[PDB]
Amino acid sequence: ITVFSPEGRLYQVEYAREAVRRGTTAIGIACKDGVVLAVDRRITSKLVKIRSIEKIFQIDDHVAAATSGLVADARVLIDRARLEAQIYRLTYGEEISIEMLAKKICDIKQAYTQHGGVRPFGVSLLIAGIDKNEARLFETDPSGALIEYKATAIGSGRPVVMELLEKEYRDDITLDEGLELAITALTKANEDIKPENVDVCIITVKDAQFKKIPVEEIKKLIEKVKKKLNEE
Amino acid sequence: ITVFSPEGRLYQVEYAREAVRRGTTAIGIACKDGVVLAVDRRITSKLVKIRSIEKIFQIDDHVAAATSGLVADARVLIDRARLEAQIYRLTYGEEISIEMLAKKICDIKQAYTQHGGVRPFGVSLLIAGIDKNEARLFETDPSGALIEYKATAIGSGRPVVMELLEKEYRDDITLDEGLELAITALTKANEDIKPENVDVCIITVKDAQFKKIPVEEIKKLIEKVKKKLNEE
Amino acid sequence: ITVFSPEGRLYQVEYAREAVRRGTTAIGIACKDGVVLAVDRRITSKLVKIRSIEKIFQIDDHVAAATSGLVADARVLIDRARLEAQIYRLTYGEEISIEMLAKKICDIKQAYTQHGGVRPFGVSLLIAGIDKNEARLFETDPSGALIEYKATAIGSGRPVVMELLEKEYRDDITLDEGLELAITALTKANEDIKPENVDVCIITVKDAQFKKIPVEEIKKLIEKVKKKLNEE
Amino acid sequence: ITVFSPEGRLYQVEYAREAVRRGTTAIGIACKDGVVLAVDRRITSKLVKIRSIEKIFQIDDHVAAATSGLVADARVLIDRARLEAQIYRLTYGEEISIEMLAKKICDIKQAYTQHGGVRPFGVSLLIAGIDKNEARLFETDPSGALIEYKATAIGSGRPVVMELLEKEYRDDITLDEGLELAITALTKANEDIKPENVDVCIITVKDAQFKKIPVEEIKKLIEKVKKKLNEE
Amino acid sequence: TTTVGLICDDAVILATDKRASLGNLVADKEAKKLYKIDDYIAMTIAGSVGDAQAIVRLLIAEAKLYKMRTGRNIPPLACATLLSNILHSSRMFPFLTQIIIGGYDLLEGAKLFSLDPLGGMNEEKTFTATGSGSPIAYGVLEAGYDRDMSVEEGIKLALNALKSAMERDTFSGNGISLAVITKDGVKIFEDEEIEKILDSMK
Amino acid sequence: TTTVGLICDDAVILATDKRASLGNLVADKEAKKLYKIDDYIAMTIAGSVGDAQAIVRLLIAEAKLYKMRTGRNIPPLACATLLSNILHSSRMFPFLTQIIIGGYDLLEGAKLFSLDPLGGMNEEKTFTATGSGSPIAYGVLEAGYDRDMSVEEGIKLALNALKSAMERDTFSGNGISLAVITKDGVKIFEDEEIEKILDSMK
Repeated sequence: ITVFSPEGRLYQVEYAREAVRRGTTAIGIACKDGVVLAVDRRITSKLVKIRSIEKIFQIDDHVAAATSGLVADARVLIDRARLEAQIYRLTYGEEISIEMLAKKICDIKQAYTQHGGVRPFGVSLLIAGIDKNEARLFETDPSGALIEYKATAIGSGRPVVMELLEKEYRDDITLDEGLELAITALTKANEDIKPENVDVCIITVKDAQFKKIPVEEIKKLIEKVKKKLNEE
Repeated sequence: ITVFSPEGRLYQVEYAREAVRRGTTAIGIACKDGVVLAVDRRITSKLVKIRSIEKIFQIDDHVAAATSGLVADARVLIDRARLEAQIYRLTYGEEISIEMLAKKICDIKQAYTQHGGVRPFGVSLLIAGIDKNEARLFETDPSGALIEYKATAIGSGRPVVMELLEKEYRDDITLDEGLELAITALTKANEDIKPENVDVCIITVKDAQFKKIPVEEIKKLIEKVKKKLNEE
Repeated sequence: ITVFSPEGRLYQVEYAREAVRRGTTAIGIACKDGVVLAVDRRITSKLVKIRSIEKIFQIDDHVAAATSGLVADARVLIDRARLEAQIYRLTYGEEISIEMLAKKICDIKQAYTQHGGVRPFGVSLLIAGIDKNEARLFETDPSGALIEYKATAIGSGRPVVMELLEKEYRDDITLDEGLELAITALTKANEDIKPENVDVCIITVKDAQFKKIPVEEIKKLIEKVKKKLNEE
Repeated sequence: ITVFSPEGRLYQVEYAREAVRRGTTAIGIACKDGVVLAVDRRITSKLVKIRSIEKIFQIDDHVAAATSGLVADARVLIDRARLEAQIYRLTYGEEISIEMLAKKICDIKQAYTQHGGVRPFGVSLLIAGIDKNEARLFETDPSGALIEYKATAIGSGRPVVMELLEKEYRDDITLDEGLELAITALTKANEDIKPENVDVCIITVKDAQFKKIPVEEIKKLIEKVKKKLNEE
Repeated sequence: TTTVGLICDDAVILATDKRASLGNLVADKEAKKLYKIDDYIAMTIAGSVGDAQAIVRLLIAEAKLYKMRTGRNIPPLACATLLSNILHSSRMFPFLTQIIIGGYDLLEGAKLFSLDPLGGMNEEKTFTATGSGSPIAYGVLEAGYDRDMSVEEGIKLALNALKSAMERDTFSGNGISLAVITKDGVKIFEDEEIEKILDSMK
Repeated sequence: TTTVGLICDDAVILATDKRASLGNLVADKEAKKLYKIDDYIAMTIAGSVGDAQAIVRLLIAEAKLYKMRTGRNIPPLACATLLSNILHSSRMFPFLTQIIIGGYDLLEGAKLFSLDPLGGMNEEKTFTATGSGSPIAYGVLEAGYDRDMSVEEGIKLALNALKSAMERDTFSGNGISLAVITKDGVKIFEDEEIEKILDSMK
C-alpha cells in the first residue's frame, strides 16, 4: 500500500524528495575547529515572531541537526532522534556516536519507505557534532543517507550553493573561516535575506559544546556581500 | 491508504487546508501586556443561542486557543488538547509550557497526515497564553506548525486582514491598543457583523489569567468603525 | 478508507446529510418552563402498530432526545447514549450534564467521520432536558454539532418550519405557548397529518421530569389549524 | 497487498530487480586462498568524505558482504544480517555457517515478497567468508538466491564483467592472481574510476580473518589497465 | 499523620500536622498534608505518603479539566465520588490511604467527605478526623462541638484537636497547617499567622 | 550508605559516604552515592544500589532531554515531581530506594527535596539527611544549624555530620564525597581537596 517503480527508481520516495528541494534552504559545514550550521528561513510577512520558525534542533549536549522540507515531519523526527539519543546514553553511558545517531533515524526514515500505508518523511536533515574530537556532518534523505560531507546544503537553493561550495571549499577551513562561507553562500540563493531570517548554531570541538549566535552578528557579516554582486 | 503528491506537494493535506480557508474567520494578537483572541461567528438565523457556537476554548488556567475549520474536528482536538495539558501538569507539576503544548497536538495532527486510513483534521488553530511572563501566539496547520506570530488570522477572511495586519501592527502595541486591532480588522472582512456574533477572550500576562468580554463592549468598540469606510 | 473533498467540503459527510433531509421531520422547542419535542411520523399504510415507530427516546429521568435520519443508526446511537449517560452518573453521581451528553455522542459521530473504513451516521438529533433549572435544546449533525437552539427542526420539511419558527418564536414563549408552535408548524410541512402520526413528550423544568401526551390531545390541537389555510 | 503476474513472472520483484542493475556495480571472487570483494563507488562530487559511502560490510569475524541497489535497504539488511549472525553464535557457539547465514536474510528477503503491504528489497548481496577452511561467495536476489559463485558481480556493469569473468576465471586462480581480476574487470565498466572510488576487502582463508587494502594499492593496480585499451 | 475537618456555619475548616514519621526516625520537620485541588475544594492526606502523594496530582488534573470541559468547578460531592471510584479501582490492587475533602458547592453549600483506602466514602455532616493520632483529636471535637459554632469557635476547636493529638501521639505533632474553604475561596494559612491564635487562646 | 542535604544562604550542599556494604562484608572502599544529573541539579542515592543506580541513568536521560526539547534546564521542583511519579509507578510493583535532589532553580532559587521509595516527596526548607546512618548525621544538624550559617559554615557542618555517623554506623563510614550546587554550576570536589577542610577544623 506504498509504492515501487516500473524500472529501477521508486515512486513516492522521489516525489517526497521534491518536497525538500522546494523547502527552505540550509547549509552545514565541517572543518577542523568544530562545526556550524545555518538556515535561510523565508519569513515574509513580519507578523511572526522569528523565534518560532524552528529550522535547527539540538539533539544532545554535543550533537545537533538542521531541517529542510515540511515542518510537519520536521519536529516529529527530532523529538524522536532526541529520543533515540538519550536511550543510547542510558544503556551504555556513552554520549551517543553521531554516525550511529544518524544511522538510526535515517533507518527509521527507511522503514517508512517500504511498509504498507505510510508516506515517507518530507525532509532531509543536517546532523553535526563532536564524535570524540572529530567534528562531523551528515545529510539524510527521506529514505536512507550514508553521506558524510565536509560541507553541503539542502532545500531551496540546493544547487545554487551545493555547487558554490563545489569549488572553493577546503579541508582546513577554520570556523571563523567558514564563518562567512555559509553566510555568503546563503545569500547567493537568497538575493534579499533579512538579518534574522537566519539561524546560526556553533558546536566547537574545543569543548564538545553547542552555542548560539545573536542577531546583527548575522547582519554585520551579511555585509561582506555587497562586494559580491559585481561582474560575477 | 491516505495520499502523497506527484511532485513536491501533498494530496489530502492541502485539500483539507481549504476546508479551513472556508471556515469562520479568526484573529489572534500578541503584545507585551498579555494576549487577546477573537472570532467572527457568522450565526445567520437568529434562532440559535449564540452560547453554543463555541469558537474559542480555554485549555488551562493560563492558556487557551481559538478554532477555525469544521467544528467536528474542533472539539475533538481540544477535548484532547485540554488533555495532553493536564497530563503534563501531573507528570511534572509545571503549568504546561505553551511552545510544548502546541508542539503536541500539532504533532498528532501531523501524525494524521502520514498514516493508514485516516483523514487529516480540517482545522487551523490559534493558541495563546502565558509561558512564564512571556505571552505568545501560535498558528497550527492540518499537518505541523511552528508559526509563532506576534499576530495573525485564519479562516474566511484570511487575506483581508492576514494582510491588513501586514503593516500597522507594532512590536509595541498594548492590549487596549490591540483592543481595536482585532475588532476593527475583523470588520474589514465582515461588512456587517452582529455585536455578539463575536467572542473575545483576554489573557493578561499581568496575572497569568484568562478573562471574558461581555456583549456591547464588543459593540461599543465595533463603533470605531464607521470612520473606516471613507476613501480607504 | 473514508473520504475528503477536493476543495474544502467533505464527501460522505454531506451525502449522509441528505439522508436526514429526506428522513421524517421533527421539531424541538425551548422556552422557560421546560422543553418539548414532537415528530411527524409519516405512517402511510395503517397495518403498522404506531407504537413501534420510534422517533423520540428517553435518555435519563431528566433528559431525552428525538431522532431523524435512518432508523438503523437511530437506535444504535441511543442504546449507547443511554450508556454514556449512566456511565457518567456512576463515575460522579451527577445527573449527567446536557451540554456534556450532547458533546459526547456528538464526539463519537465525529470520529466515525475521519476514520478508515466506516460510514458516519445517517442521523441528526434533537436532545433536551433540565440542566439544573436550565431547560435547553441541542441539534446534532453526522459530524459534530455545537448548536444549542431556543427551538429548531430537522428532516422532511426542515426549511418549512425551521423558517416558520424563524419569525414568531420568542425568548419568552411558555410551554402551553409552544403547545401549538410545534403542532401548527408540523402541520405546515405535512398537509394532512394523522392525529397520532405524531408523538409528544414534555419535560417541565418544574420537577426535572419527563411526561407523555395521549392521542386526541394531539388532534384537538391539530384543530386550531383550519384557520391557517386562509390567504397565508 | 503486493503483487503477482498474469503468466508466470512476478510484478514488483522484477521492477525491484532493475533498481539493482541500476545501482553501483560490484564484484566478488572465490578461489582457494580465501576470497575478495571490491566495489565501484561512483562518487562524482568530491565534496563527500569517501569514508561514509558504505558499500562493503562485515558480518562477523570471519564473514562479510558487499551491497548493490539502494542504500536505504543496504544497512537495514546488514544490521539485520549482523544480528541473525550473532544470534546463531549465541544459541550454539558456532561461528555461524556461511551457507546458513545467507540462507537466512535471503529467506527474509523472500518473505517480504509474498506478504501484503511491503516492497521487496532493492538489493543484491555479495556475501563472502571462511566456512571452516572452505572460503565461499554467494549472490542474493530480491527474492531468494541459491547461487554459490566462483566469482560474480552485481549492479551497473553487471553484463560488462559478469560476462568478462565468463571466460578467463579458473578454479585455480590465487588471491594475488584474483588481485587484478576484479580491478581490471571493474575498470571495463568504469572507464575512468578514481583510485579510491573503490574499496577492497580480503578474507584470507589462512586465518579466517578479514583485512583492508589501502589506497594506491588500489591505484598502483589500476595501472595494469592502460595496456588493456588496445585493439581489444 | 493527623488531620481534621469540620463544618461550622458558613464554610469548612481543615488542619494537619507537618510531621513525617519514618518508623522510629522523625523524617520531615514540615510535611504538607493539606492540599487545595480546585478554587472551591481542598483535601487532607493521611497515611501512605507517595501513595496519597500521587492521588493528589492524579486528581488535581482531573479537576482543572472538568472545570474547563464544563464551566462549573467540579462540584465537590462529585469530585469526591471520583475518589470512591479512583480508589476502589485498586481494590483488586494494593492501593491505600486516608483522606478528607471539603469544598463549597457552587450552590448546595459547604460539604465534607471522609474517605478510606478501599473506596468507602461518607458525607460527614458534623466533624471528622483522620491520622495516626486521630482518635485523640476525636475526643476533643466530640466533646467540643456544637451545631452552630462561629467562623471562629471552629478554627479554635480545630487547632485544639491537634494540640491534643500532636502531644499524645508518637507519630503526629511537628508544626501545624490549616486552611478554610468558603464560598468565595480557599485560604492557605502561612505558618506565621496561624500561631497568633493559640497565643490568643490558652 | 549515609547522605546529607542542607540549604545555607546562597545554594545547597550535598555529601555522602563512599561505603558499599555487602552484609557483613565491606564491598566497596569507594562507591559513588552523589551524581550530577543536570548543570543545575544533582542528587544522592541511599540504599538498594542496582536499583538507585538505574534510577539515576533512567532519569538524567529524562533531564538532558527536557533541557533540549524546551531550553530551560528541567526546573528542579519539576524533575523532582518525576521521581515522585517514577517511583510510584512501581508501587503496585517492587520498587525501592532513598534520594535527595539538590539544584538551583533558574529563578526560584535553591531547592532541596527528599524522597522515599514509594514516591513520597517533600521540599526540605532547612536540612535533611538519609542513609543507613542517617539519624546519626541528623542529630548533628538539628543542633548545629541556623537559618543563615554560610557557604563555609555549611560544608563544615556538612562533613561533621558524616564524621559522627561514619564512625558510629556499622554500615557507613568509608571515605567521603561532596559537591555543591549553586546558581552558576555544580562542583564535584576531587577527594584530595575535600580533606583540606577537617584539617583546618578540629
